Amino acid sequence: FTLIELMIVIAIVGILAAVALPAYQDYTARAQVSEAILLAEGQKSAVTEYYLNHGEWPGDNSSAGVATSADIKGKYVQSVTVANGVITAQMASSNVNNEIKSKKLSLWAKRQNGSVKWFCGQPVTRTTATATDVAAANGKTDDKINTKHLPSTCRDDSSAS
Amino acid sequence: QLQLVESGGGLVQPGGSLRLSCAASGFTLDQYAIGWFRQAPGKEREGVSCISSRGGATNYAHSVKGRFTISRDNAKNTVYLQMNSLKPEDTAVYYCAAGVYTIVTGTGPEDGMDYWGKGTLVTVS
Ligand SMILES: *[C@@H]1O[C@H](C)[C@@H](NC(=O)[C@H](O)CO)[C@H](O)[C@H]1NC(C)=O
Ligand SMILES: *OP(=O)(O)OC[C@H](O)CO
Repeated sequence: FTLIELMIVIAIVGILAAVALPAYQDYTARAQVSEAILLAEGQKSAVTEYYLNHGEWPGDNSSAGVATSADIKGKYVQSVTVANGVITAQMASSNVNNEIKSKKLSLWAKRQNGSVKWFCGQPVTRTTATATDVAAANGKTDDKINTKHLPSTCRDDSSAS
Repeated sequence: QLQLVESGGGLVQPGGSLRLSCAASGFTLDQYAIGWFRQAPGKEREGVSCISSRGGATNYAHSVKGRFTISRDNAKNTVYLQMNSLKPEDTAVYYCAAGVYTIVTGTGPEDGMDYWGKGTLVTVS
């Protein structure tokens, strides 16, 4: 070999040392959102029992049978709220991933003739306690978890039935 | 039949306070949810606040959150709405309705109410 080969080797070493990386932040965000999904999954029993025994969905945590929203918190979750049978969990505002800072995800259920189906995805809202339909959460806010930061199973539209 | 009468309207300077009251005569309001609605001049009617039958569930609108407070009394069939830090944009006609519990930030808030009131006029200078 000669000096040109050594210079090319050094250049290739620099190229390898200055390479780019894929987006691992999305995977970390999914891992963190899994905790919120698990936390929100625990309030299903009380809501279902209230609906079965009273004929209408609970309107708040007070008569759902659960604690306050600010008390249901984890390492990455700051609040979980129940409104008209819809469970919404919010992320923390600091010491978390940048992409999922202060964003919300929702869980809701629809009654069938022989079963009760549960859905998970972007935030939704139910107007009346006796309604069977849901719509988008709000048109004047940006607190929505992006599709890329959710599992493939937890991606449902408000029109799903 | 059931009739709703509102009271407490008037004129209040900006930065002041006002209290409303929606009450019924001859009937008991214990199995119904009381909600407040506001209609601006030349604008469609919207929702402000709503309270549950047993006074444990409350929800307010985005613009009025933090400044309005809703309370319910069961010994006397009356519902109170406290207004604080008034603004010129809050001048409108206020209504009170009874029916099923509703979220004031959803599509068609009026679909769950079966009783209505005449309404009162509130003006902010
Ligand atoms: C529990 O949640 C219920 C949806 C709510 N019901 C009503 O607001 C009306 O009775 C519906 O017709 C209850 O008032 C709540 N109970 C409380 C807050 O103690
Ligand atoms: O009302 P909730 O229990 O959902 O908690 C609200 C919290 O203070 C910030 O939204």
